Amino acid sequence: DAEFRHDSGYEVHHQKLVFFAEDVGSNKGAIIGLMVGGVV
Amino acid sequence: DAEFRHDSGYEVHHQKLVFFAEDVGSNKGAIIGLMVGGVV
Amino acid sequence: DAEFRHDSGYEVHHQKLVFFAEDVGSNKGAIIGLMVGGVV
Amino acid sequence: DAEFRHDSGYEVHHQKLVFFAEDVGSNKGAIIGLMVGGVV
Amino acid sequence: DAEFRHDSGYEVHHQKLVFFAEDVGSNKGAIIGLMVGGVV
Amino acid sequence: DAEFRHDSGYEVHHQKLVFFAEDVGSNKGAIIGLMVGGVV
Amino acid sequence: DAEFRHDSGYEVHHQKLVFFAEDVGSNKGAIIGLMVGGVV
Amino acid sequence: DAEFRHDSGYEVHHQKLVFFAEDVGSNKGAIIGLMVGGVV
Amino acid sequence: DAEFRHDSGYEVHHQKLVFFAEDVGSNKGAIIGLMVGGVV
Repeated sequence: DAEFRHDSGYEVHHQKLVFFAEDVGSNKGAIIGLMVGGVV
Repeated sequence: DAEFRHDSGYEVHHQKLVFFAEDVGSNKGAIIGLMVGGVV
Repeated sequence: DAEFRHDSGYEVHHQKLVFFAEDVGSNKGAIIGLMVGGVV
Repeated sequence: DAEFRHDSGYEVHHQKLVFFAEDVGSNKGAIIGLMVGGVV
Repeated sequence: DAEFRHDSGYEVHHQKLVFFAEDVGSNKGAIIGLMVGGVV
Repeated sequence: DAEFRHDSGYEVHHQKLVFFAEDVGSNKGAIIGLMVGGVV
Repeated sequence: DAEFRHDSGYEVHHQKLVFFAEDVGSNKGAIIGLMVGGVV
Repeated sequence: DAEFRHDSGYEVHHQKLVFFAEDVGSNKGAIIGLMVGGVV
Repeated sequence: DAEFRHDSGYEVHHQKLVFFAEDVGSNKGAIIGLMVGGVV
C-alpha cells in the first residue's frame, strides 16, 4: 500500500571528562565559552 | 492500507564529569557559559 | 507499492578527555572558545 | 531669526514573513536567537 | 539668519521572506543566530 | 547667512528571499550565522 | 613549623569615564553590551 | 620548615577614557560589544 | 628546608584614550568589537 514519510533521527549523548583534578585555586582569570557533550 | 507519517525522535542523555576535585578556593575570577550534557 | 522518502540521520556522540590533571593554579589568563564532542 | 537644532529621526517598520507552513511536528531541537523586523 | 545643525536620519524597513514552506519536521538540529530585516 | 552642518544619511532596506521551499526535514545539522537585509 | 596554603588575591577597581557630555538627544538607536570597570 | 604553596595574583585596574564629548545626537545606529578596563 | 611552588602573576592595567571628541552625530553605522585595556 501507500507508505508516507516516517519521522526519525533520535539523538543520544554520553561523555566522560575530568576538569581541574589536582590544582591550587589562586586568582584564576575568567574562563567561559566552555561546553561539551552537545550543541549550542 | 494507507500509513500516515509517524512522529518520533526521542532524546536520551547521560554524562559523568568531575569539576574542581582537589583545589584551594582563593579569590577565583568569574567562570560562566559553563554547560554540559544537553543544548542551550 | 509506492514508497515515499523515509526521514533518518540519527546522531550519536561519546568522547573521553582529561583537562588540567596535575598543575598549579596561579594567575592563569582567560581561556575560551574551548569545546569538544559536538558542533557549535 | 536664530534657529536651534530640531530633534527628529522617526522609526517605522512593517514586515510580512511565513514560518513553518506545512510541516510535521516531530521531536524538533531548540531554535532560538530568532528575530526579525526590528533591532536587539 | 543663523541656522544651527538639524537632526535627521530616519530609518525605515520592510522585508518579505518565506521560511520552511513544505518540509517534514523530523529531529532537526538547533538553528540560531537567524535574523533579518534590521541590525543586532 | 551662516549655514551650519546639517545631519543626514537616512537608511532604507527591503529584501525578498525564499528559504527551504520544498525539502524533507530529516536530521539536519545546525545552521547559524545566517542573516540578510541589514548589518551585524 | 608547617605552614599550610594561605588564601589571597584581593580585587580592587577605580575608573573615571565621561559618557555623552554635550550632545543632542534625537532618536538614538539602541546601545547595549556597554560595561567598564569590572568583568561580566 | 616545610612551606606549602601560597595563593596569590591580586588584580588591580584603573582607566580613564572620554566617550562622545561634543557631538550632535542624530539617528545613530546601534553600537555594542563596547567594553574597556577589564575582561569578559 | 623544603620550599614548594609559590603562586604568582598579578595583573595590573591602566590606559588613557580619547573617543569621538569633536564630531557631528549624523546617521553613523553600527560600530562593534571595540575593546581596549584588557583581554576578551
